[PDB]
Amino acid sequence: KRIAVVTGGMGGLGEAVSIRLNDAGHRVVVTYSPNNTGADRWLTEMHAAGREFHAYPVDVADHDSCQQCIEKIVRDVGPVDILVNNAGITRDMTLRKLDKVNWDAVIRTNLDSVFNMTKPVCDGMVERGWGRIVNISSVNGSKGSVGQTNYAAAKAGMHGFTKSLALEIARKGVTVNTVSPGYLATKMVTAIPQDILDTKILPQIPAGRLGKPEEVAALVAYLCSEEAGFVTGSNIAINGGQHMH
Amino acid sequence: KRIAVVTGGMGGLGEAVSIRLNDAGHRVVVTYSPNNTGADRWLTEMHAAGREFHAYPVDVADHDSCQQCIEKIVRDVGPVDILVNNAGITRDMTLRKLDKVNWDAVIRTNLDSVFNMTKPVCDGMVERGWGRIVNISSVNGSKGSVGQTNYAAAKAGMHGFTKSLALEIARKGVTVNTVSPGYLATKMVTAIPQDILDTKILPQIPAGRLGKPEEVAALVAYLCSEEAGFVTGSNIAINGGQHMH
Amino acid sequence: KRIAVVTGGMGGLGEAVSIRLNDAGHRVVVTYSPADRWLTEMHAAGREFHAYPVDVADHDSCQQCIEKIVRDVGPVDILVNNAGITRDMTLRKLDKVNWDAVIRTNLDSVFNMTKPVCDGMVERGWGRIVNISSVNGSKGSVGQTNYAAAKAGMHGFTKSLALEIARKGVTVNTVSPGYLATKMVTAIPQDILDTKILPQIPAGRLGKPEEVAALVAYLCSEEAGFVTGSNIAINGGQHMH
Amino acid sequence: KRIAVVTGGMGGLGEAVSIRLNDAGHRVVVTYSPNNTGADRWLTEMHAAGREFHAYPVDVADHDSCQQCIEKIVRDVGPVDILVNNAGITRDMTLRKLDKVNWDAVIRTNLDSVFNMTKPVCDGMVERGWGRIVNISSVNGSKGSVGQTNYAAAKAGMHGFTKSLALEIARKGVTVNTVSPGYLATKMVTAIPQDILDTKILPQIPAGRLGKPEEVAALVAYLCSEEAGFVTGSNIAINGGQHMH
Ligand SMILES: NC(=O)c1ccc[n+]([C@@H]2O[C@H](COP(=O)([O-])OP(=O)(O)OC[C@H]3O[C@@H](n4cnc5c(N)ncnc54)[C@H](OP(=O)(O)O)[C@@H]3O)[C@@H](O)[C@H]2O)c1
Ligand SMILES: NC(=O)c1ccc[n+]([C@@H]2O[C@H](COP(=O)([O-])OP(=O)(O)OC[C@H]3O[C@@H](n4cnc5c(N)ncnc54)[C@H](OP(=O)(O)O)[C@@H]3O)[C@@H](O)[C@H]2O)c1
Repeated sequence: KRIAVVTGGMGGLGEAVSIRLNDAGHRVVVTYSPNNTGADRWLTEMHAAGREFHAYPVDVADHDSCQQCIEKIVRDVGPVDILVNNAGITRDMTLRKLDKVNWDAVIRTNLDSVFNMTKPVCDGMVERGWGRIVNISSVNGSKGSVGQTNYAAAKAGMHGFTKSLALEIARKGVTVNTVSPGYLATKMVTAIPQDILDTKILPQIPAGRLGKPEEVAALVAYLCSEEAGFVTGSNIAINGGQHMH
Repeated sequence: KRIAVVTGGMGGLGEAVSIRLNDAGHRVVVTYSPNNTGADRWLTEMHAAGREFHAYPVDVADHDSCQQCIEKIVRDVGPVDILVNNAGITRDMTLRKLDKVNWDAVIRTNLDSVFNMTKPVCDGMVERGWGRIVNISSVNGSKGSVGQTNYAAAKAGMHGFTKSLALEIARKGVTVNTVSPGYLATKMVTAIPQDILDTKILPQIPAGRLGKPEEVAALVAYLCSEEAGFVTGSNIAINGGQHMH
Repeated sequence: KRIAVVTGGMGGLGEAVSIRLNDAGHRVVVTYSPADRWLTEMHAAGREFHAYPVDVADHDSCQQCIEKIVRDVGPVDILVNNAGITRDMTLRKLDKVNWDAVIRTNLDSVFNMTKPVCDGMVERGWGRIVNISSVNGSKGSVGQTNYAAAKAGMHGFTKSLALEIARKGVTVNTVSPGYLATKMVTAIPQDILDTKILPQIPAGRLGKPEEVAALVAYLCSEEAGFVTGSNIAINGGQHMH
Repeated sequence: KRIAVVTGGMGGLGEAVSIRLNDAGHRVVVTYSPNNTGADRWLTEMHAAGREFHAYPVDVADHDSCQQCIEKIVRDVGPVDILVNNAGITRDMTLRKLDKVNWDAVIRTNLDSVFNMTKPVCDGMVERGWGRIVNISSVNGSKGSVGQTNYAAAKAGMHGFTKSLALEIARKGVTVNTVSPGYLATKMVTAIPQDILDTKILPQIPAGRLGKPEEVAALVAYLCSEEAGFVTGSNIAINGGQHMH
């Protein structure tokens, strides 16, 4: 089996990605953040639903934390074949209100994380002549959003990274792609009051519904498959038609 | 079982798509150009390999030809759930040398075809609340190419169609997407002398190899699957890194 | 002077482009669908144009028009492909006649008008071709499978041609406008503009045809020689990518 | 007269921008970095060629440095109407060899700078109902580049910032746009030896020549003009056809 690492693999989209990659026959390793005290309960729950994951702590905003995390995974589980950079946060405020701490938290967590997690896995992928790296961006990287100068900068920057790295390692059988989801039915979105969902969110989506986390997971599984080896440097929109270009 | 129509389904990329959709479980119908003299021989060969197709003649440049073809498919096989607009030609000439006849041949065959074949299938898909339309473009629609003012205009036009149609019918469970392949190992390209392939074509492709038509077919199958419902109005690049944006 | 041709140059956006290019120092020629009142009015205002009737969907009409222009004025340095129509209808109801009318008028015209001027530009080592597209080519629009196909196709043409002739000092670019304050848009009642159109535009107003004309004048200038194969959005933020 | 601030205003492209904005009738203030010991000499040189500039020190990677710089400019010169975020560096290394120091240097200098410089000028532009913000990206943000996971991430991130801010403040008469140059005839590009220029650089450029810094300056001046008020959230390519999409 291919070994896959999914950052934020216990969160909304992350769990759906982890579940799908497991179901596709990959051996899945998730990370959990310093704020996450529920790793044991999550592992037990996942096993109750028939699935075995490995879990390791990491701070994706810290270079050394990432290096050490990957070192342990290679030691305990094995060489990393697939990396899904899914960890990310929001700190939404208009530029007028936005302070440096909240600019920084988003750039460091959402963009530095791509450098920090991808650098320690690439050499092995290249050496073996096979790898898949998938970066989870956002429709808001593509179109921008009010309150998201920080988030859009980070998420658009992710795709700049995708393209440069794709060029460096495409010849070695490693693909690097960006996935840009629209609104998904994760906890923080399904919690939105119905009046706002009906008048402000759903009318932006031609499909007329939220995307399922499982649908984004399916796209990630496709990119991670043996038959997706000719797709590289791309940014795939999965947004119900919310944005087209 | 979903019923799929694949235009240009009997050779090159079309054949690969038709095989993949069949193996995905769909009932596949192919179109062939009216003066294609090998339809029965193709069906025999495919049936000898365990695949049961239907095949109908059509001129995709002719509006009435297309309407009537779909009517026969509906009568004989059943309602069309999936359409892959794959038929197309090249008539490469720099603008300096390009004539109106060859401008028209490419616009009519490559762009008018999308209107001609899609119009007769959409109402049924909308009525039933499910459909998939996949338009096959080219990397050259994205980046342009010398000698292809006609082909790039047609192929870029196809994606304009994709986006407008996607908006009209998204809310009714029908997706419309464009797939843009780079260099593929179809008969016309593998016929390239090996030294020309190595010195002139491969250096344009970071992957360092031609794409397999089966790889493109796999992407089309993903888009046609039940789990790709939140992808619409998109243009997915499958080009080994030849073009990024 | 450079000589400029503006198709559809006597009304709407075309008129604003024609005026701006004249005022930039170009000798301007306009085309119209089958002009003295407009020509005389422009003359009174200190602007000398030539006007020719042309069917931009018809290849021979375009070739013959360009012949007259080279005779009467001189070789064409600048071409703005602005002529275009809409025939809006959802795919369900759109007939072949109205698909064709839009592809032929909006897309074939680019081939028909550009082919007869490009060789001269290349021979001389300088030229400017500007294709007027639409935001709706970039984003799609309901009832515009035809219009978006034609307008997106225009930019495929831009990119291929740009590659053919960049080395010889000719640039080819697309301009994609949003909502403009032309006659048929300003005829919209203010209540409908305020509640239906303006909320789509972050700028909160219609674009002026003169603003689009200024961008076209920039592209046609001596200092825009390193811009080619591009699609420039001028839409008040209505679409970004 | 409008007051313009050009970061990196004494460097290759920045000087050209500064000269053109002055010639267009604006009052131009340049910044100079901590490592620049030539401000006095540059001001003298510029005045000997007929132009009066103001110059202030700043470290664009440092939020407080930029806030203080802007305070001084407003005190000494006047409120800022036009901001050109032109300062940027390269630290080119493949991801395999790229260390965190050089990742950070490029993200903080090239992307954090857009937040650090733009935040302190935006309120005033909004208050007066007129402003122009122009962010200098790169063709390599659009296409990616080998050795530039850092630079392309930063440069693509700049445009994410552009789009989100443009949405926040378009209604207030302020525009925000990205300009993405190709190869320019600045000191370090013209220094490249002739064999590499001829075989590696120029063949990537359909125009067959380097871009003049003055050409990019012309575009920036256009964007800063009173007539460009309906252009916002855009990314304008000025690259001699090197990349198209
Ligand atoms: N939901 C949507 O509609 C949507 C749309 C577009 C894009 N996205 C993207 O989807 C991704 C996942 O977010 P989500 O929607 O699933 O929200 P979420 O449940 O809040 O997940 C965010 C994940 O980020 C991880 N994380 C944050 N900071 C971290 C750090 N310093 N170190 C390690 N891990 C860290 C968290 O790990 P722990 O759980 O261990 O704390 C968490 O699993 C994000 O990149 C987001 O930008 C979501
Ligand atoms: N030349 C090209 O081909 C090309 C192509 C695409 C994009 N660009 C972009 O154009 C911009 C200008 O670069 P250039 O080509 O003109 O090269 P350059 O002469 O090296 O200019 C870079 C400028 O950045 C300033 N700078 C760097 N770090 C700084 C800091 N920490 N604080 C304040 N200022 C700082 C420098 O200021 P001092 O001079 O005061 O030290 C300098 O003027 C960059 O953003 C670059 O990415 C250039």
